[PDB]
Amino acid sequence: VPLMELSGRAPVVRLHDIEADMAAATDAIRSQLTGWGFMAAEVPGIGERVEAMMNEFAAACRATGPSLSDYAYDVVPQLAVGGTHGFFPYKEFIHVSGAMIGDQPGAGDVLRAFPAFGTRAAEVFDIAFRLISLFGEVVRGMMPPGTPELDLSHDATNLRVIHYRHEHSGIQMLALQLPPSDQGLQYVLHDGTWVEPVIAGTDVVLCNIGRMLTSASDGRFRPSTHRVHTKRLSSVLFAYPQHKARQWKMVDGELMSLNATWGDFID
Ligand SMILES: [Fe+3]
Repeated sequence: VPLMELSGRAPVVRLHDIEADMAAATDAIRSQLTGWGFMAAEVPGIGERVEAMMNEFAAACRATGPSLSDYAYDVVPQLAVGGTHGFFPYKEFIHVSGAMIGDQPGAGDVLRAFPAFGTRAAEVFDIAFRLISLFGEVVRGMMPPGTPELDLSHDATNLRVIHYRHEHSGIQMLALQLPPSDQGLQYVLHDGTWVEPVIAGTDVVLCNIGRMLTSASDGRFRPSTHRVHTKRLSSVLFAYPQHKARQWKMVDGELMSLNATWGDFID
């Protein structure tokens, strides 16, 4: 599979000028979505933070005082409506939701138990959530006039960090793939050929179209289908709108509100 270099070629988006740099990057990002099926930006300094956060997650995965299994999803308080946050034991991974970060009470306890990792995770979540909301504004700008705002929800969005680990697409609106520890993540292009973005140990983030946005755009943007081929840590932000909010669809340039909610779409 051909390597795809992105360092030094993707638009640069600085941590303290995110809104303005994403405005400047807008045309480059539109052209990536048109030309590739997924988007990319280089965020100087993001790699340092992600690598530290992942290394602290790896260390937490082996800790046996207030261990991570103590915060497995089935013993963590969950929202009445919404996805499932907490730790998923064994290949082993954690879902750090926006709700968890605001302690919505006791859901925040895994971050109190592992505050070094938890502080990095909250920091990465906030950066990733600002970036991905602006990616969503870019995609919205490519859709017909009258397209509603994506309304990605802070509390419904989650940062997944995977320890240890086929072609697939996410069910969410958008995802932001943060630089993983190792190479192997691969994306299919519009022509059906596979490429391997060079992202391990870089400052490059990728933005994935999810199947909610495929539905909302009525097939205009296919999901950013990808797979993972190895020879290990990875993190990704999965962004969702409010579960109770009403689905919509731009069909033939015309906005349509459906009876089903975004929560129904997931089921
Ligand atoms: Fe994935």
